[PDB]
Amino acid sequence: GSHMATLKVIGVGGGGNNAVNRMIDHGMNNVEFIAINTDGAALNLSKAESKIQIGEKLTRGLGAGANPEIGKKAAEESREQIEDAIQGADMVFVTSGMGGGTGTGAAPVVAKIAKEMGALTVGVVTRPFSFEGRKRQTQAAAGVEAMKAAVDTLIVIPNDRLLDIVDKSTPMMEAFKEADNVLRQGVQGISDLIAVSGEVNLDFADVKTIMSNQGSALMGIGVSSGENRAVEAAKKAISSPLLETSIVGAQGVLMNITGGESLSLFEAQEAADIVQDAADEDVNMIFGTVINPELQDEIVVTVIATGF
Ligand SMILES: Nc1nc2c(ncn2[C@@H]2O[C@H](COP(=O)(O)OP(=O)(O)O)[C@@H](O)[C@H]2O)c(=O)[nH]1
Ligand SMILES: [K+]
Repeated sequence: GSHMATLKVIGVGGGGNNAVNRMIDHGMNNVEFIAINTDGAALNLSKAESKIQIGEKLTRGLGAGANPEIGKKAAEESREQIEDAIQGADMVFVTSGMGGGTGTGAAPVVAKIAKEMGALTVGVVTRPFSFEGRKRQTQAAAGVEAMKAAVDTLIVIPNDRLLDIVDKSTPMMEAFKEADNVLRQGVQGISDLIAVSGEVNLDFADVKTIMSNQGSALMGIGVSSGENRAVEAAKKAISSPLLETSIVGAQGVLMNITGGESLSLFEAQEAADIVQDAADEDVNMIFGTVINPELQDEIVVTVIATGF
């Protein structure tokens, strides 16, 4: 009868595994985590239930030393181990920091395997800070292009955008958590969509329609209360300052609105218009509604945007 979607989040390389570690700390049920690295010492500290050391013959348990070809060969030589860990997933999020050796080279191989295994495959990757220099940025760009060829949808977070949301004292780790929220809240928004039946119900097949073989994507969530809550939640959903791909130009959108018994038709249209006017395109919308009576004055808008 009913379908149960298996979501897996895969961290590849140092930055991706720290995202996984921090997401596990935050708490994420129903999602399964996989940690993939050449660096055996970092893998030893991973909180992920499923750990895969790749490239031990190539690196002797060290990182890739910024050589993406070593990350790529390490992933290819552990293909069977990667397939075994993914097998059964309906959706896979591959998160990695681009510009080093393991993420840049291995993350596109992991994404390709996930897609070959039948999983809807989303990449969420960072680009390096400009202060890391041009060779790092150029390697990262080759990684991004390789990711884009391997995934169904790709979200790119330029680390330079973190400098737009900090003050001179913000701990680096606090900035990194802001970047993690892009992946965490996207995963959580899909999980929630999949676990609850809506009054206007969207399910994993709608996620597939909007994300499959699409390229660049935006995933966002917004929460507001009071008057203008619908407009404010929709603006929050689509307005992250950390994204390379904004909502502008979107041609397909999956939008789900969750609220209490007070959720009004009028405000549902307001939220939908905010998104479609922001896109500045004729948006093919997949619209859903959930009534959670536990919510009183709160409204949550979830947006997945593709078709750029
Ligand atoms: N936002 C963020 N970026 C990171 C993090 N760790 C590393 N990076 C970035 O990701 C790039 C690659 O670093 P790393 O993942 O350790 O390299 P690799 O393990 O050899 O692939 C760096 O050049 C940084 O720009 C992190 O925790 N958060
Ligand atoms: K549903």
